[PDB]
Amino acid sequence: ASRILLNNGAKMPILGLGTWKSPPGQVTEAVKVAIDVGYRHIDCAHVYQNENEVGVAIQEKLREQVVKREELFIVSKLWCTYHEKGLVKGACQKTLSDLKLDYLDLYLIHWPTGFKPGKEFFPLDESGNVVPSDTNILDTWAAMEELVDEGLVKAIGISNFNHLQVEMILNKPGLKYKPAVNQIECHPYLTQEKLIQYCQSKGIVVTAYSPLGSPDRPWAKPEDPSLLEDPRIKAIAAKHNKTTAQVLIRFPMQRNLVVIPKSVTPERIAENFKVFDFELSSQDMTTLLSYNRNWRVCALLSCTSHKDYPFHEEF
Ligand SMILES: NC(=O)c1ccc[n+]([C@@H]2O[C@H](COP(=O)([O-])OP(=O)(O)OC[C@H]3O[C@@H](n4cnc5c(N)ncnc54)[C@H](OP(=O)(O)O)[C@@H]3O)[C@@H](O)[C@H]2O)c1
Ligand SMILES: O=C(O)Cc1nn(Cc2nc3cc(C(F)(F)F)ccc3s2)c(=O)c2ccccc12
Repeated sequence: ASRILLNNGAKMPILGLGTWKSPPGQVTEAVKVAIDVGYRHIDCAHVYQNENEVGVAIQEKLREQVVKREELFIVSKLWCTYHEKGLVKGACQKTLSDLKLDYLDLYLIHWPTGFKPGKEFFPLDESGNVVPSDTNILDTWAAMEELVDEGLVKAIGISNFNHLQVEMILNKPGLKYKPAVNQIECHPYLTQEKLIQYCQSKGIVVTAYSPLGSPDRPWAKPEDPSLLEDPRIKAIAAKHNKTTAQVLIRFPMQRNLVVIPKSVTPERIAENFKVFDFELSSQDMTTLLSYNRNWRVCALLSCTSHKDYPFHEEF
């Protein structure tokens, strides 16, 4: 099955195209190719600095009548410098304008941490610590609920929230809409059993990011583990006559997760979509689960003293 039912009553394609690090001169053609070969979900963010160009592709394929808007599922995220209640509508409308859309299917709080508002995405003090904003997750959430009530977004969610932060929203005084999705890092080196079961127990759909371990992350180091080159995963791929990436994409799919691998390579964009015609065994699943090492691609040191930093917590 190609889509999962969200708690807002809408259906979300379980495979999406990621766009973090997709160069602006290549992401328009990447998104056009993806839509041509089947993708119907694009994961976006203002902080990726490429929403305009993603938007050009979406709008051309709509104008070409390759797809109807209702068949697309477009996701973006509120960046950390816009957590203030007074900045949230603007930030969403900048994304909508850039994407050439009149609504988003899902809008996420990108990170639980608010940063000082300004031009800078990562405002730092002279010692390199991120500068927080005094905003809290619950007031930001109410601001997200208003976007639903204005028709600018069909669903709201969170990203990089730990289980205590998820629980804080769920127990928020006067909560009007539950989060639909929690988008978190997840792959065989960061399997997240604990956080995923909590979220699913609550009817919150989990989207797995960096499912290939983000080989193009700009801070990669030689000693870091490498999913795509792990002989153990390679062997599972060979047994199935599939690529390693294809195993790494199908793995979250069978955990009832949405997965959003990124590429700007047309061959890989296509390859990455060809994951609905095979199955990993239970044993494969448990074997891949066993590779966990609590290894994170995304956990920037300069943010670790923020009050709301999500990754000190066990969950
Ligand atoms: N919510 C958040 O905080 C958050 C954080 C991180 C990521 N995300 C989202 O999740 C998406 C996916 O994560 P990611 O970008 O970190 O990394 P990823 O999808 O794990 O890996 C992307 C890398 O894999 C390469 N690649 C793609 N398909 C391949 C294939 N079939 N074979 C071999 N290599 C392949 C890509 O190369 P080419 O592009 O050169 O083909 C790129 O270098 C992001 O782009 C973003 O949309 C969200
Ligand atoms: O953001 C993306 O989608 C990809 C992403 N990840 N990271 C690593 C990060 N680690 C964080 C940790 C916190 C924290 F909440 F933990 F404080 C807050 C914010 C961040 S950004 C980046 O530094 C980044 C920079 C530009 C564009 C995208 C990203």
